[PDB]
Amino acid sequence: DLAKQTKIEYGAVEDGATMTFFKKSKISTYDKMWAFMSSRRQSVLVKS
Amino acid sequence: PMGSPYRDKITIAILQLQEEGKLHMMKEKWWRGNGCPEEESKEASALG
Amino acid sequence: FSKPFMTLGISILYRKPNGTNPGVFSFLNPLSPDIWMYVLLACLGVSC
Amino acid sequence: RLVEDGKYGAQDDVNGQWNGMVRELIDHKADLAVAPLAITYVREKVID
Amino acid sequence: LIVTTILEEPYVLFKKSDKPLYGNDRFEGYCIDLLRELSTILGFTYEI
Ligand SMILES: CCCCCCCC/C=C/CCCCCCCC(=O)O[C@@H](COC(=O)CCCCCCCCCCCCCCC)COP(=O)([O-])OCC[N+](C)(C)C
Ligand SMILES: CCCCCCCC/C=C/CCCCCCCC(=O)O[C@@H](COC(=O)CCCCCCCCCCCCCCC)COP(=O)([O-])OCC[N+](C)(C)C
Ligand SMILES: *[C@@H]1O[C@H](CO)[C@@H](O[C@@H]2O[C@H](CO)[C@@H](O)[C@H](O)[C@H]2NC(C)=O)[C@H](O)[C@H]1NC(C)=O
Ligand SMILES: CC(C)CCC[C@@H](C)[C@H]1CC[C@H]2[C@@H]3CC=C4C[C@@H](O)CC[C@]4(C)[C@H]3CC[C@]12C
Ligand SMILES: O=S1(=O)NCN(C2CC2)c2ccc(F)cc21
Ligand SMILES: N[C@@H](CCC(=O)O)C(=O)O
Repeated sequence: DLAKQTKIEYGAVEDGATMTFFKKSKISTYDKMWAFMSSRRQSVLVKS
Repeated sequence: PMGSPYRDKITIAILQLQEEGKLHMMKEKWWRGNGCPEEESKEASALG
Repeated sequence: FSKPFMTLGISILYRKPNGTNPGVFSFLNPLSPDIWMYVLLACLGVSC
Repeated sequence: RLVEDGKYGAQDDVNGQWNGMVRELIDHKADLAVAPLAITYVREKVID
Repeated sequence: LIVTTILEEPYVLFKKSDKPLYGNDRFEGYCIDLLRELSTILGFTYEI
């Protein structure tokens, strides 16, 4: 549900395991999230 | 084009993808959007 | 790494939606506020 | 000319040869296969 | 293998990114994601 929407922005801590998880993921749902997160990387990926 | 060595090679290659379900996996990746909620979402009906 | 001292999992943190209470005039809700008038204008009308 | 061995077609993997109507096409006993012959991956390599 | 395609949602559409891309990485959607699978199977290089 969270991948198939653009109303709620979503990210994770940058330089963390969760960012590293979706970066090297090959699940079709989870690749959509990193396709989302990499575009507006300045906005949704917080520092802590 | 009208006579090519790539017609039969793609005809093999398309049939390989649909028995692996990958033509169905790619269609669900793009055509599935917001979910588009149904008319059975009543949740309240004050009689008027 | 050593061998783990705590088990993890990536998950989604998000706000709870507010459970707005059914306030104490809740039983007037199954009819529209003009229908309550229309019943009241009926029993003030049919009695006349 | 209805098919002799009553099958459609399958490659018996050990002694690998076709049967049914697929064997009627490869051996040129037939010229057409106007029948419920479903287009699959492993059939379209050996017949057209 | 110069591939002629046309921009239509959700088949072929430009990729949204903070940095403007150049070449085949400009395009995303269904049909180029099909064509990356056709290029993997048949083993050819393509220029959109
Ligand atoms: C079958 C019998 C019919 C009789 C005909 C008469 C019908 C005439 C009625 C006409 C309309 C009355 C109801 C208004 C419509 C409701 C919708 C609304 O928005 O109101 C809301 C405001 O709360 C109110 O202001 C309600 C009105 C208070 C007076 C209630 C008198 C009871 C009727 C006397 C009859 C007894 C004597 C009968 C004869 C001896 C109520 O909803 P709420 O809960 O406040 O939601 C917000 C809560 N929150 C803020 C926390 C989120
Ligand atoms: C012959 C034919 C007739 C001739 C024509 C005559 C002309 C008549 C024409 C009328 C036209 C209609 C005008 C009114 C419209 C109201 C609807 C509405 O939205 O407002 C509100 C109604 O909620 C109430 O507050 C209702 C008032 C209290 C209910 C008790 C009344 C009856 C009591 C018992 C009766 C005893 C029965 C005895 C039987 C013998 C609902 O919204 P709200 O959110 O609650 O708003 C809060 C407002 N407030 C802040 C001020 C509280
Ligand atoms: C629960 O969440 C918030 C908290 O009240 C409500 O939405 C916000 O409400 C504040 C005022 O309290 C407004 O300033 C914001 O603009 C509201 N934001 C949004 C997105 O609505 C919300 O309505 C509450 N209730 C529910 C059912 O979610
Ligand atoms: C006997 C009397 C006093 C009862 C109360 C008045 C009656 C006659 C009036 C008050 C409001 C009126 C309604 C107001 C709105 C509509 C919607 C319209 O699309 C059809 C008529 C209808 C449904 C009316 C029917 C008659 C009605 C119910
Ligand atoms: O037996 S372990 O190798 N070391 C101890 N722990 C835990 C403290 C929870 C866990 C937790 C999950 C495991 F899969 C293994 C272990
Ligand atoms: N706790 C994570 C970083 C935060 C995250 O990736 O969610 C880690 O140990 O790398």
